[PDB]
Amino acid sequence: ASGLVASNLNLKPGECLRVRGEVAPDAKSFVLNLGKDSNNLCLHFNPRFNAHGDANTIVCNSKDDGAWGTEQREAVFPFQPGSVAEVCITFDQANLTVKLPDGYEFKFPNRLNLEAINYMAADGDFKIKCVAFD
Amino acid sequence: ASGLVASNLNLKPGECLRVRGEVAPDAKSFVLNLGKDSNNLCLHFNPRFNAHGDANTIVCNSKDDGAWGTEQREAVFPFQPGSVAEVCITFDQANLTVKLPDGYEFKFPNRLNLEAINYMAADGDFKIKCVAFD
Ligand SMILES: OC[C@H]1O[C@@H](O[C@H]2[C@H](O)[C@@H](O)[C@H](O)O[C@@H]2CO)[C@H](O)[C@@H](O)[C@H]1O
Ligand SMILES: OC[C@H]1O[C@@H](O[C@H]2[C@H](O)[C@@H](O)[C@H](O)O[C@@H]2CO)[C@H](O)[C@@H](O)[C@H]1O
Repeated sequence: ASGLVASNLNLKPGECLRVRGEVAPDAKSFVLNLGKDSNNLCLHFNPRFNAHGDANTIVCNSKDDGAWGTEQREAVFPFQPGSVAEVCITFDQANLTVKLPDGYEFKFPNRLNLEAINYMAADGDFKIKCVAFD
Repeated sequence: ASGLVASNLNLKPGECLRVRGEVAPDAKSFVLNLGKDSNNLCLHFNPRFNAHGDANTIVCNSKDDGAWGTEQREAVFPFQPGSVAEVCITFDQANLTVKLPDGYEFKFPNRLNLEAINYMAADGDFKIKCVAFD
C-alpha cells in the first residue's frame, strides 16, 4: 500500500521519533527505515515474525549507498500479530536508541555518521496509526 | 527548507487525518497541502496572517494537473504565529471537511474526485510535530 514515506524530517540529535501502528494479524515481518534517503539508512528496524530464517527476531542494520551493513539481532520480541505496537527511536551522533513496546531499550551505532534524520519509511505488515516528531 | 513531506499516505474516505504542528514565530502564513502529489492537490490549506495582500484569512484551493482552481476563503481564523495548531481532515467523494483548533469545521469541494489522499506537505512555516490516522 506500501507504507508511509516521510522526507524532510530534519530530525536532529537528541530528538525522538515515536511510531505507533497496527501489526497485521498474519504479520510475517514489517520494517521502519530511517536515514538520509532510501539508499542511506542509519536504521533498518526489521521485526521478523517469520522471515529469512528468523522466528520472532528483531533484525537491525544500516545501509550505506545501497549496501547492507552488519546485522544486529535483539534478545526480545515484544510484538504480537493483530495488536498495536509503539516504537520510540532517539537519534544521537554516536548511536540511535530504540525503545520497544514493553520498555526494552537497545542501541544501534550511527555507522553512516548522520547528523540528522530526514527520511522515514514504513513497510511490511505494520499499519502506521501515528507518528510524532519531537 | 520546506516542511515535512509524506507520501503513500493512503488516507481513505471517512478516515480522520490529524496534523499537529508549530507555526513559525515569524510566519506571515503557512501551508499544508494534501493530494495525490505536488501537482495535484485536493486541498491547499493556506492560513494567511499577513501575506499576498490578505490578513488573518484562511485561503483554500485545489490544484489539478498543475492548475490552481478558484480559491475559497473561510469565515474564521483561529491561528497565531509561534504557536501549536492542529487540524483534522476527512473526506468523501464530494467534499473534504476541515476541523480547526477552535473546533470549527468547514467543507471544501473535492475537485479532484480523490478516492484516497496519498500526499501531504507542509511549508517552512508549519513544523509538523505529529500525524495521526483514525
Ligand atoms: O540486513 C537487512 C536485510 O536482510 C535481508 O536478508 C538477509 C538475511 O537477514 C541474512 O541472514 C542472510 O544471510 O542474507 C539475506 C539477504 O541479504 C532482507 O532480505 C532485507 O529485506 C533486509 O531486512
Ligand atoms: O490559490 C492558491 C495560490 O494563491 C497564490 O496567491 C494569489 C492570492 O491568493 C490571490 O488572492 C491573488 O489575487 O493572486 C495571488 C497570485 O495569483 C499563492 O501565491 C500560491 O502560493 C497559492 O497559495
